[PDB]
Amino acid sequence: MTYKLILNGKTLKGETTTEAVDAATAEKVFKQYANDNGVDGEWTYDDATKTFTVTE
Repeated sequence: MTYKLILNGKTLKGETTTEAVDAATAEKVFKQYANDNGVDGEWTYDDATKTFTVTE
């Protein structure tokens, strides 16, 4: 299943997607990706659109 991430950091902004079997797996890879790119914010997840968001 395709999941999306909306990045609204101070420095990195945009959207990316990933394929994952479920939501906890997609949250795992999105968190590592955010952390590798120095983004550190509040997170939300909406299962009706399969979209994560991180805001700094």
